[PDB]
Parts: sequence; C-alpha cells; structure tokens
Amino acid sequence: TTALVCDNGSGLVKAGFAGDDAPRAVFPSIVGRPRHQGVMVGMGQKDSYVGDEAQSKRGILTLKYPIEHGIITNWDDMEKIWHHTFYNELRVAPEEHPTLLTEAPLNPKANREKMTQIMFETFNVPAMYVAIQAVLSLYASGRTTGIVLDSGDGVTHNVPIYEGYALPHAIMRLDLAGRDLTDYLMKILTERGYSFVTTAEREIVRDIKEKLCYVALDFENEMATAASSSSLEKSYELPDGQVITIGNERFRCPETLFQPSFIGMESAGIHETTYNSIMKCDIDIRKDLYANNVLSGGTTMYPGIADRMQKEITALAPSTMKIKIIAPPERKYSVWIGGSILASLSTFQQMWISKQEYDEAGPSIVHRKCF
Amino acid sequence: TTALVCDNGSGLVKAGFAGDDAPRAVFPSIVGRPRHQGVMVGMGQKDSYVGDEAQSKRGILTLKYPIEHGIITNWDDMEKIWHHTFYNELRVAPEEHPTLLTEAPLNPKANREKMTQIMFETFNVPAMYVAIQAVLSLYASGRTTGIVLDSGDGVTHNVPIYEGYALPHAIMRLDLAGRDLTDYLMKILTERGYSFVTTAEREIVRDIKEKLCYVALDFENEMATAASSSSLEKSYELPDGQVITIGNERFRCPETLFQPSFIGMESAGIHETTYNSIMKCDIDIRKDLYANNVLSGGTTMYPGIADRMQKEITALAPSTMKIKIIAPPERKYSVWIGGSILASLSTFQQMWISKQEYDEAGPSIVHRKCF
Amino acid sequence: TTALVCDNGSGLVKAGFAGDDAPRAVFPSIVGRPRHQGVMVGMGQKDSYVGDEAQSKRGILTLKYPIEHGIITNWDDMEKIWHHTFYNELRVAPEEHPTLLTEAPLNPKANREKMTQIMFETFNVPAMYVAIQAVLSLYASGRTTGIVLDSGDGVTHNVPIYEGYALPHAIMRLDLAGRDLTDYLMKILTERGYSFVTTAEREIVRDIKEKLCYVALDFENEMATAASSSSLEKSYELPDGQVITIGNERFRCPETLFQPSFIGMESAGIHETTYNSIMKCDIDIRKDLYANNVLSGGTTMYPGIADRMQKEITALAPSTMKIKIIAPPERKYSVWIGGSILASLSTFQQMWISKQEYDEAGPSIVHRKCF
Amino acid sequence: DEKKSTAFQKKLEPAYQVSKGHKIRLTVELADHDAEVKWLKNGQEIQMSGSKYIFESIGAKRTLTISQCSLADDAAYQCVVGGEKCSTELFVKE
Repeated sequence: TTALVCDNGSGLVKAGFAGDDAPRAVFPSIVGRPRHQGVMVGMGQKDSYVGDEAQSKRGILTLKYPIEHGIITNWDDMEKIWHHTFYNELRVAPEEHPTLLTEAPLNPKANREKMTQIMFETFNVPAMYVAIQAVLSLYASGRTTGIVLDSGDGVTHNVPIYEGYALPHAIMRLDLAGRDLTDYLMKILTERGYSFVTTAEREIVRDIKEKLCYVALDFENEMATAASSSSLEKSYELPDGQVITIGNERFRCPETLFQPSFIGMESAGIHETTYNSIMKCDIDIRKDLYANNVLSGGTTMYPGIADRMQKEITALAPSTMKIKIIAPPERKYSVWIGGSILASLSTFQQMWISKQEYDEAGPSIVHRKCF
Repeated sequence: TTALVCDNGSGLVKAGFAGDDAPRAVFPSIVGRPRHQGVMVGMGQKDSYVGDEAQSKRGILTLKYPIEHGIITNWDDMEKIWHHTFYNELRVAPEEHPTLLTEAPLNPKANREKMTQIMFETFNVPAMYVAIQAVLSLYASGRTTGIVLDSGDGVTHNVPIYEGYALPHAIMRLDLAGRDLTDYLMKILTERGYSFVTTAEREIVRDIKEKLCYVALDFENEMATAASSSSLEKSYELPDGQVITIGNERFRCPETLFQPSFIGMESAGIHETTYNSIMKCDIDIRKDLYANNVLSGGTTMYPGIADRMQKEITALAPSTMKIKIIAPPERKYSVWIGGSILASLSTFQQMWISKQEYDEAGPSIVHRKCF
Repeated sequence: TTALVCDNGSGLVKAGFAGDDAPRAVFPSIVGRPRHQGVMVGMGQKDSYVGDEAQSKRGILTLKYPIEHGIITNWDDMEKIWHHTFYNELRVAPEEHPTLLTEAPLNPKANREKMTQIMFETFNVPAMYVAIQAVLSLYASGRTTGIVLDSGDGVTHNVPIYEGYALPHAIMRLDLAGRDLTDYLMKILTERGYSFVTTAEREIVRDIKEKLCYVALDFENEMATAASSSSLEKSYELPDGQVITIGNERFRCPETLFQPSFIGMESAGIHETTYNSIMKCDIDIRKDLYANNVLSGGTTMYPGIADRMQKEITALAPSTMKIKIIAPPERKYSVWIGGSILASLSTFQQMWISKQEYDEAGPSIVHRKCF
Repeated sequence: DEKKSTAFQKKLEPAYQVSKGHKIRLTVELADHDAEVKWLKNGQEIQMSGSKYIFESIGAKRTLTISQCSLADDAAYQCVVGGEKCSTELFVKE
C-alpha cells in the first residue's frame, strides 16, 4: 500500500502520497460560508465552500481558517477540509491507506488526541501517525543535526535536534508567524490609505506579502533610505485596478519577525529565540547547531531572510564560531517532503498506530510508545 | 398546469404563459375615463376604457397611469388593468393558474402585500409569487453574474448579482426613467413651438421618443454639431399632420438619463450609479461585474446607449479592467422572458405562495421564507 | 495666550478656547454650492455657503461633507470650514493663538501631515498640535484607565488605555458610525414609503435619528412587539407637514451598530469589537477595562445604548467580572472638553509643534518626538 | 462491476418522450457538485434556448428542461461530459 503524508499546515494544507517529490494537493485551508442570499433560484450552491474552490469565490464568502495558531479551533470545518482533501483533491478513499499527519510542537494534548479520534472514527483510516512538523523539515533538508526553524503560516517553532535526538526542553514556540504578519500588513497598509477590514481581502494583502515584501539587511539604514529615496516604492495591481505603491511598508511587515515589539508581542525575534534555543542546549553540541541552523516554512521564503538571520545570529553568537544556514529553495514544502521520506521508510512500518492498537487503548494511544 | 408570468411594468403591462419566447399580451397600462358627455344616445359606452382599447380613443379620454414610479397609486384602476389582462387579452380564468408577478426593488412593503391581497382575495389565484424585476432580466440575458440595469418606463434600478447572490446593499434605485424623460421631452418640444399639455398627447410625444431619440456618444460635440449643422433635424408626422422637425432636442431628451441635473434630480446619471453600485460591492467581485454589466428595460433601447454607457463607465472604472455590456436586442421584454424561465423551473414549484400558506399567515406571508 | 481647542469632527465641527466647559462654536461641517441659477439680480449670493449658514438654506444647496470617514477628502472645502470657524464663529485671528486639532486613530499619515501644512502655511498658527480623539474623551470622563468607545459621526474607534498608557495594537477602528446609520435610515424609511434621495434631506432624516431612534434592549423581542403592537409607532413633523409614523424602523437604525450585517459590513458590532479590543490586551489589565469602559461620541447618545452595551459586553465577558460603563450625559462633546483640559495643562506647553520647530523639519515633524 | 456515470451520478436516459407543445426534462446527475456536462444534441452543444433548454443544476445534478417541445425537439441529447456522454433520444411526440 501507499501512505498519505497529509499536513494540516496553517493556511496552506498540503497532501500527497509517500513517494513523491512535492505534494499533489496544495490549497489554502479555508471554509467559507456564503453571507448573501442568492436571488437566482435553482443555482444549487452549497452551504460550505472549502479549499481552493473558495479562493475563486472570495468576494461573496466569509472565509474562515479552522487552524488559528497551530490548534484546530473548529472541528466541523476541519473535517470538511480533510474530506475535501481526500475525496476531491486526491480522489482516494482512506480505507485502504495509512495517513501521516503532521502536528506542531507544544500543541494541546486534546488537539492531538481529538485529531486521532476524527481520523479513526469518521474517515476510518487503518493506521495513522502524528509526526512533529519540525523534524520532517530536518529529513528533507538532509541534516542529521541542527536547530530547525519551522516558521509556519500559523506558528513559528525553533526545535533543536542533535544526532537525531531532539531536545525537548530547548524547543521554543512563538505564536508570531505569517498569519499575524498578514494582520500587521493589514494594519500598516491602512497607514498609507488603503483599507482592508474584510477577511476576503485577507487573501489580497497576503498576495502582496508573497510578492513585494522582503527582510531587509539593516532596519534603520533602510528606514533612512525609504524615507528619503524612492527606489523601494514598488507597485501592485489589485484584482480590480487601483494599483498601490508600497514604499517603507514593504520591509516593515517581515521585520516584525525580528521585532515582535511592533505588534506588542513580548518575546524576542526569531533571530534570538534561535540563540536562546541553542544556549538552552548543552555547551558542547552548540558548534554543530550554529553550523546547521535550518530554515523551513512558508514564512521563511522572504528574499534576504537567510542573510539577515545570519547577520543577527552571528552578532549574538561567539564570533569565533562558524555560522551557516541551510535553506534550500523548497522552504515551504520541506515539512511535507521529509514526510514523504518518513512514511516511505521500511523501519517506520512498526510506528503506525493500528486500529487494533487504537480500539484497545482509546484515543490516548498517541502519547504511548507509538507516537 | 401553466403559470402566468404577469408583469406590472410601467406604461407597458406584459403578460403571457410560462413557456413562451415573448409575452402574448403587451399593452400600455392606462385607464381612461371619458371626459365629454356623449350626445348620441344608446351608444352604450363604458365608464372605464382600459389597456390598448384606450390607446385608440385617446382624443376623448383622460388617460391615467395606475403605476407612477413603481408604486401602485390607485388600486381600483390596477384591478381593472389585471381584470382586462386575464379576461380579455389572455382569456384565461386565473382560478386554475399560478401567477408570477414582478415588482421592482425597494418598493414599499405595503405595495407588495396589498398586491398579494388583490391577487388572492379578488382574483383567487391558487398560488402567486412576487419576483424582483432585475433578476429576471438576468435569467433572460443568460448571465449568472453581473450588475443589471433595468431602466424601466417607471423606475431605473441598478441591481448587482454575483454568482447568483444578489447584493442587497449595493442596489441603487433612481426615480428618473422613461416617464420622466417623456415629461422632459414635453418640456423641450415647447422650446421649439409645439405645445403638449394634454395627457392624451403624452402618447404622441412618447412615440416621438420611440422613433427619433438616440443617446449621443458625446454631448458638447453633438451640441456643437446640431447648433451649426442641420444633419440632425429629423421630421415626424403627427396623427393629423403638421410634421415637426426636431433638431438638437433629439439627443437632449435621453441625455437626461446621464445628466439628471437637467430636470433637477440631484443624483448622478445611470452611468455613475452603476459605478457607485459596483464600488459598493466587495473589491474582488468587481472584475466580473465590469465585464457582465447587463442593460434591460424599454428605456435602454435607444440607438447608441450601449456605446455611451461603455464610454462613461470605462472613463470611471480603472482603465486596466475590461468593460463589456451585454444588451441583447430584446432589452424591453427581458424582464418578462426570464420570468418565463422562472415559473417554468421545476425547482421553483416549492417557491409558490399557496393559498393554504396564505390564509394561515395573512398578507405578510410574502416577506417570510416564501418570497 | 489662550489656545483654541478645535475639533474637526464628522458632521459637527466644534471649537472653543481652552478653558471653557463647552465649545463656543458647534455647527455641522457642510459646504454647499448652490445648484440653481438665481433670477433675482444684485442679490450678491456667495459661491460657497459653509457651516450653520448652509443649514438654513438647505433646499437650494448641494450640501457636501469634507470629512467622509475620518479622512479629509476635499481640502479646498475644509479650508473654508476652518476659515469660517476662526473668522466668523469665534472671531479671533489665529496668528496669536495656538490651536489644538483632534484627529482620529489610524488615519492616513498624509491626512495628519497635510493638516499640519494647512495650519502652518495658510492660517499661520504659531504652534498647533494634533491629538487623538479618543484620549481626550478619557480626560473629560475623569478616568485614568479604561477602553473608550468614541463612536463619532464619521468613524467609531475603540481605543484602550491603561494607567495613562494607550495600547497601540488593541485599537480597533470601525468605519460604521453615525453617517452610515443615517444612510441606512434613508434606506429603511423608503421601506415605509417616504423617499429620501436628495442630500438636502440628509439633514431631515438625521434629525429624525436625533429624536426618535433608540437602541433596544433586545432585538427579536422588540421585533416581536413592534410587528404586533402599536406602542412604538411614533410620529414626526417634517418642515413642510406630512407627519410620518415610524414603527419598527425606529430601533432598527441604531441596531446596525450592533448588527453590521444589516449594511453588509463584515465586522462584528461595537459590543464585540470592544470585547475583542479588551481580549487583545494583556490578561491582567482587563479587570480595570471591563469596569472602566467609556462611551463617547454623538452616536452613543441613543436612549438605552448604555444598557444594551452592558448587556452584550456582560454576555461576552466572564460573568465573574464586574461590568460598568462610564457615560456622562455630555457624550457628544466629551472629545472637546478633555481637549479644553489638554491645552490648559502647563505641562502640555512643551508639546506644541512650534513654527521654528516646523520650518526646520517640514511637515513630517508631527510623527517625531512632538506629536 | 463497473457502473458508468463516473463524473455523472446520473446520465441522460437512452431516450425520452414528450408531446409537441409539451415540456420535458432531461436528468443527468454528476458525481461532483461542480462538474458540469456539456449538453450536446445529436452532436450539437445544447445551449439554453430561452426556455426550450434549461440547465437546472441542483448542486451536482444537471437537468435539461425543454419547454413546449416540438417534433423539432424530437432528437438525441448527448449530455457529453468530457469522457461520458449519454445520447438519449428525446421523443417529441406530436
């Protein structure tokens, strides 16, 4: 048989069979109810638009994300996301297919257990597994060691692994991620004059975020440049017209990853929670972690975050120590691709939570010897 | 059974069975009382000439319209219009026939409810319905989307619909329409020398309006042409003689649709209430509305309003956006023809307000789940 | 010297000297051009009626608001509003007078900077200041803490302040306010039969809004009452006659503050953006914010909004937490009165943007250390 | 057992029958609530001829309603989804 490496993600659910390069089904995890009435009779529109079908009908929908910050907050939506994932995007019944889910570190126990209840009871998967979203991005990156920075769309967690042993204590989890950056770019495009309050243009400004934004190498020098020069004023075409010219709001959205004091987050940036995650480890394995710092996640695909990250983490580390960042150009899907390595291993066959192993011990089987 | 798609209209009542191309009974909605005595005895003339019979006896009648601007202002006349519609023009008793009425957007609630009282109590229709006059002109035009401009004889309303969901807030209703244009052409043919004060020649000048008038592509250029050249001075034969030569009063009557400041209407033209109706919608569905702008209604059948409308709505829209106007050559009857689509749907059979559903809940059943 | 606490407002400009109870000059911010010709010669009428002089000549004017939703959209009108404010209403030359302006949160930077250009260049104020319209309504209310709800005529913003420190991130700005409610009451008095399309009767229906409307304590119970009983059908006399009897359209206009789905606004009501503004703050200062919720702004002067607000914000908060709303009966002018506290402070004397401090740094001095 | 109607959840029949000046309706159903059929007729894409051909699509399910059918309308409707066409022969019966 073949195992499906699913991936809940955060705003970009991705799924595909174990044994592929890239996942066969990448679409945003949205569920839209239609707000307006519908005067045309006999149209036969559904009560729930899910997935990429709801990305083409955005101006009529109330788009909702069933995964706010890692956690699933509405299970009746997430069941529709999975049902649309298996039946429409992949067109395979999960009765004869194992399923690899990927859940972030430090989630609630009830989230992982409830996820296992929804997989075994409703979909009747024969054997599913729940794997940690940062370790798979260490499989795909081809490193046995090194702190990995999985800055997802939903949540940003800085897991260290040395010689295949993850360090549980040093794992740092930060709520600030791509969703909150998109909310901050909604906050600072109002500073220019372009209002975005409706969630349907949440997908518009995020697309701005995909194209225009970049992590600047310095901040006060680039704020000294974009306030006087006009070389950074880059325009964008909305889907109706009224092209907008973003100047200093371009490198100011992704800087909130490195200055969480912009949005009132107490913590340090992910250039220092990486350093606090390395200093939390023992003082002899740090040398491989400073060399093997991995970046993954969609939020890490800004142009120039690998140089600003290296500049700040070099400014915090001892200067006699080599700093290297392994960021292959498939940063976004690296959580999936190692999953396609994970379920394809023959030694992983013992790791599946079987249904016979499930019904004997209920939903709390996930935190036992099988993970 | 067969359902009758009636249509109150404004100055042109049209009715026919659901399942036809064109309505079987098209006649003006006039009620004329005879003003003069009648010295011939035994003539046996009626106290009320209604419909097209009162269009042949105009020089003796005081013609009255029971529908001024959408609203029915005199119900004892409108009952005679409907009675003449069923019994003489269509010759079918409405006891064994459902009836689809069409009422404009943003009418009074008492108009729609009182219409339902007159249909169930007096005529005893078994199941009638009241549908919005702009959506049926979206059925007939063969578009699932797009702002529709139903410039009726009585009232002009710019309803947007996206993917079969009408937008209630963006609906713009303008009192200026064909009746008020006919009053303005009565106002500007007095500027040449031909007096029209009697309402019996209200039908004369309207016929001038049907033949001669056209929406000009520019206004100040055509006012610079018709004031010097004589290529626009086109004549017309009244039913007695004294042929009249209309020059610059030809394209100046239908320009009041685009310049409501001619007749003291505060609002913008219907080339800008369309744009304000699109800008009132969300900023992602506008692309289909600029492409799918529908024109319907008798008043939109001027020669060249589809090019002047496209010129002005292109001058107001972002210029990177495609502008197309869907105006099939049955602009006038497009409100009816979609009605012939509407009552012929099998899924519409649940939508009828039955008499058992009426008597349980009184006249306020129309604004409940059945519409 | 004395400082003038000006206040742009939204539909009600108010101005007076620092050191008064109430502002000396309260008038609507309208600019009316006369639409009609004027056959009387030698009348000498002006090309621009501004202020309360244009409230007595409404039936001939095209009244325009230079402030649509917080932003100034037409500066040549707003210069006339200020010029009429200083020279006619207050009769003081601003050469020897500092000027406290009040601008809402989250306005465009170009609005605030352009306002500073108009104040220093044209009027030549020696030292002006721009203060946030919600904090002054916290000075006047006599609270050092607490979320303040400045529901202006133009825009409605829910700023939290704890111990004199405003929270920048938790500030929620909602476009829905008194202007949009007045447009919705124009929308639902057409539902009864009384048409209002001309902007000159924009002031008529707003006066209806001042007298008749009230925020109901429940909605479905009051819609169950006003549909059957007739105790809510209250009449009003227009300035010509034809007294109108508003029934269930009375408490249905101000309910759009609490149901923004009536006018297609996506967001929640201001009974929940207050709760989302408190939940955005830290989880230890919330106790003082639930007790110290301030209401200000003209739109908050409905009879019974302090009880419906407390009912809904009590239904959303934890029920073990005390809910109190501080709403003194000068809700409308509370934005001004704290301004009369603000410019009268001796410690505020360093805060003025001097002209020497202006000309050294241009119009961008406002976002520096002086605010 | 390979039952057809793959993208169809219902295909047209092999033939329908209707009276001249009488209305009928074709019933395809599609296994997808967004899959459309082509409605072709004797190899010609059925377009919604006013009300003489009416695509009522209830969710997935597409239904060609032909009003006041005439011996003109007596012919084959091929509801041709890409890969699945049902050549019903409508029998308008005067």
